[PDB]
Amino acid sequence: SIAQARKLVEQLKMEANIDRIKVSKAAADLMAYCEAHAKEDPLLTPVPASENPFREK
Amino acid sequence: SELDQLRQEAEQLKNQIRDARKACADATLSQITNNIDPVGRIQMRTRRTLRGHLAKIYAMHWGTDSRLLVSASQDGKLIIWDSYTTNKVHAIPLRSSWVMTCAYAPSGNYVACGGLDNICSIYNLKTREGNVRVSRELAGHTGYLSCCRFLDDNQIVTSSGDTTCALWDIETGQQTTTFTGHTGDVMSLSLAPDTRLFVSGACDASAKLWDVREGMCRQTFTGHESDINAICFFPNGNAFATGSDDATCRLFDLRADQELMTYSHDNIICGITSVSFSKSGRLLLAGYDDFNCNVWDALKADRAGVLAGHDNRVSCLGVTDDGMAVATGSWDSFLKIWN
Amino acid sequence: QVQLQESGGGLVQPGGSLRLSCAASGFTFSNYKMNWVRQAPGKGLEWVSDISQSGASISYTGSVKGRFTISRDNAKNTLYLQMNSLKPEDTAVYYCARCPAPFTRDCFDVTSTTYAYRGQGTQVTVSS
Amino acid sequence: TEDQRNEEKAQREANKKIEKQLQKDKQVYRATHRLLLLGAGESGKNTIVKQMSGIFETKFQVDKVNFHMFDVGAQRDERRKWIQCFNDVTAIIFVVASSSYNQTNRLQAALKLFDSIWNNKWLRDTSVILFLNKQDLLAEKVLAGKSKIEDYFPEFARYTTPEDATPEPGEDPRVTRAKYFIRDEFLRISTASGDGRHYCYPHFTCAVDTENIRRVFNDCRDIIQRMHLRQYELL
Amino acid sequence: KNNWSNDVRASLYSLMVLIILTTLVGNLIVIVSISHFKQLHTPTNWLIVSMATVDFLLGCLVMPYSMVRSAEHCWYFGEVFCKIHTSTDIMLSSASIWHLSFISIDRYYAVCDPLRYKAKMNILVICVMIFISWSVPAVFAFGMIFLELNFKGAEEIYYKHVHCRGGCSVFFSKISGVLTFMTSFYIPGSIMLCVYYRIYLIAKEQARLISDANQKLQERKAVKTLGIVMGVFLICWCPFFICTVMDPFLHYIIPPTLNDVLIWFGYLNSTFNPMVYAFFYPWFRKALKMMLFGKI
Ligand SMILES: CN[C@@H](C)Cc1ccccc1
Repeated sequence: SIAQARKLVEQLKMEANIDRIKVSKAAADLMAYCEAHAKEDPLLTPVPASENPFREK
Repeated sequence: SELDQLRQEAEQLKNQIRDARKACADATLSQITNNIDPVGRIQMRTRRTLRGHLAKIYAMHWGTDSRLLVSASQDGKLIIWDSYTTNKVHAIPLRSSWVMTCAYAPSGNYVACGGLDNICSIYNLKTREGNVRVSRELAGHTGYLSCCRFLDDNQIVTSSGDTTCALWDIETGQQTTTFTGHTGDVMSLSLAPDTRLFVSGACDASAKLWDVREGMCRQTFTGHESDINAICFFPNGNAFATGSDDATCRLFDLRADQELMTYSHDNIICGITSVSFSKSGRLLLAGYDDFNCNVWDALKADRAGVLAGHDNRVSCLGVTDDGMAVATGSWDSFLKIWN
Repeated sequence: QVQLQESGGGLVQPGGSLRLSCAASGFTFSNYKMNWVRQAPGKGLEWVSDISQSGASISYTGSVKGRFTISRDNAKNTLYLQMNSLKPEDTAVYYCARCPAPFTRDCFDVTSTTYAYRGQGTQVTVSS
Repeated sequence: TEDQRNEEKAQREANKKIEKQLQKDKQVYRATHRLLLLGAGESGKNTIVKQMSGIFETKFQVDKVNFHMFDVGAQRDERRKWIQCFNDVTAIIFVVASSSYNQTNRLQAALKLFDSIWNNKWLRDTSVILFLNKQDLLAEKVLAGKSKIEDYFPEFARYTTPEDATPEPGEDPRVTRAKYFIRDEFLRISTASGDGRHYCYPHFTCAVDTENIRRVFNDCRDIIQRMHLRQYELL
Repeated sequence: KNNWSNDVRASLYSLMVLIILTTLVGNLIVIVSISHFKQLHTPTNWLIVSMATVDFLLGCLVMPYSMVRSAEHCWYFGEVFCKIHTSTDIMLSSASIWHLSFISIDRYYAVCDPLRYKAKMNILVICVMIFISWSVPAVFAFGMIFLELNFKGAEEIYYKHVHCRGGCSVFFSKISGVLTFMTSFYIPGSIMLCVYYRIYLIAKEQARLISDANQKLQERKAVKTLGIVMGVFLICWCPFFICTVMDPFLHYIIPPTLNDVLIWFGYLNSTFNPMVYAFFYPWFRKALKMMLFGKI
């Protein structure tokens, strides 16, 4: 119908005018965030079994 | 008349959007991360096996204490476990056995569930007298409930198989806002860390970014070829991942408004049912129909490990807020905790 | 994004011929089953024909077998429909639909009122 | 550590109290058979429920065996997502109006739906009980010159009633031929990919009341018997 | 001491020790494989492992001494142990046969009452049957041997026969032999036969119906399985019992070597049971292969 097409066109126009920050900056940001929190990930680095709550039965 | 002209206008708008995204595509995530040393081999083992469910398991949700978790099954039970010592704190019998989703409130006082009854139910876990009872039923959807997540003790966001998402006020049981714009059935939801936005994937190969207050769609993401099954934010709230029936996982950026990387292999031809991130966002975990779960390197797109211990389809997946355990449900009625 | 755009069609005298075409983009064409759907005025969507991923298996409705022919070109991502002989009850809009998922033998919702993997459609009419 | 021991003991007591009720409920769960009732808007799916909002549910028991039949309502026509919830039912009851041979081509739509159900990867072990309604309406339509079957199926002309068929007395050869043609239409989809792991049980229901439940009972008995025989390497 | 050569007796030793090793190892593998995987804890698998336990006890406790006695004809073991060995052997053999009969009854309920099978055949009835199978043969054997009821009424023949063979000779009178035949062989075998014949009829009818239904428009399996199951039991147990029921009625005209052959034919049933009831079915093979690959 006419109304749904008008709504779709309005939504497309609203999505058209936004800002973007380029892919390389985003890749650098994700790389930096992963690097910063490296020591807080127990799955990536196997934590010693002394403080593992699931090791003991 | 005006018809066949709005289609042309949409065509030019889509061409303009594609051109803008292509212009903003400076490089690829692989090239910048090509100097990063590989993660290696992630070897994980089962530490717990939770038993007591009769039928297949569709959903589970961790608690904020990283010790309690809730699960749902087609037998009509909602079981709350203690991941330490494998004790059952609660077991809620449901009025409808065709449940498809469950949620655990961040405070710890409520759980929610729903399914083919087009109703979202809220259960009070901290009743002053007696046992756990149902407190509120949220009616107003015309299709099955696919997902539900708490914002607080009084606000919950749901998605439905009627192409819409809704926000509810639990005290009065009315829809604050209704989110519309999807053409297929909405299958998954994910709340942002700030609780200001949420993403959704539907049965139209498109994902949308929503604003809870304004009740509007801000960005629409495409790139998948089939139905989107799962969605999850990156820890910092600037990205998310999806898994679809085309046997592919993709990573999308909110700010760049375009796909960054694809996680796929030639041997894998089954669909992806669940997806989750690690605490640092370095490992992406996905559940497939081939009964296994794959551990992907989110920065280099190469598989790093497998969690193969289930004899049927893996339906749900979850990582603790603490980040020291992964739970995996399956159609064989077993919950496994991996570490 | 997945795009299905139908071409061909128009006004043809009874007993005439046409060749509908459908160009596909946004997905791997070879891994999917394809269909032909149509909607006569005052009627709902009905299935017409389908073809497998390679073309070995082909089916038609009883009203069009022997006259219509379906073919696919995986190299150029195009679906064809040779409409050899036409009748006045063939006036409808023709859509090229796609299977929901790859590597599957079943097509569930390709004929429903709304379906995300269908095309815009081309009007085909025969009057006199 | 005294408080820790007390809370651990209380936790264990609650756990065993829950396990007792779970054991009680397991017996009730394993003694019940679940059915999926599927059809179209006008094809039937109503009088079968009469015999006995997102989903309906009917309970009936014959010979002290409990059956739970689940009628899907208030769901969209796109079924490819919520159909996966019924992979472990004992049988699926497919209801079809066989009289509508003149979208308006309901039989071909039902045939395509049946083929999709039969060839789905999650329903590959689920048997189907096929019901064909409106045989009286089909007979009335065939007797008159209202419509024809050859327009939508140019193979009924070269079709004759099989010898082993058992028409009811006082029934014309044409209507029996049409009935068995439709039945064989469905049977050619069913027999192409069974491989013994599931089967189809077609029936001709016209106005029978409470016989349909008996037919479902016998078909479920046969389904489970065949599963047991196949799991013992005897079939 | 017997008029036998050294090479033949060495080869015969090898035969019996190979039989013992096979009997032990098969049942050990069955028990470990079934008990390891918690998925395979259905009530029927419990009957299977109980039978495997009976067969293992036969392999360990009784068979080596029977080997020694049947090889040397002398029984350098004593007098009271040649009262415990005889009771234990009868115990365990009767228990294994009763386990076979109960497995057949389980199959009959699975096939002929498929809608009420899970409710009817649960852990409780299986446990009751296991208790009966382990208890009743024990009481029967140990209260029939140590009470000296088998040779009561005919003592001189008993004494001359236990003097002919060195230490041990399983001896029955006419009434004792008839009663043992009825209790330990005839009734369970009749039950198994009358179950499996009807199961065969039902399976053949279903196969015929399926084949005709398929072929109207357009490799028997029951025969092989049921033939193996019944034939192993018959050719492993019928000789011994059929000779023993008539030996009192023919003034004990059986040679000792024939008795040896009958005894070891009867023993071979415990060797063949795990292959028939566990290794035949593909799921057990898959579970065993996965377990073996898990340890490599
Ligand atoms: C082969 N078993 C015999 C030596 C003893 C026996 C006799 C009767 C019944 C069971 C067992």
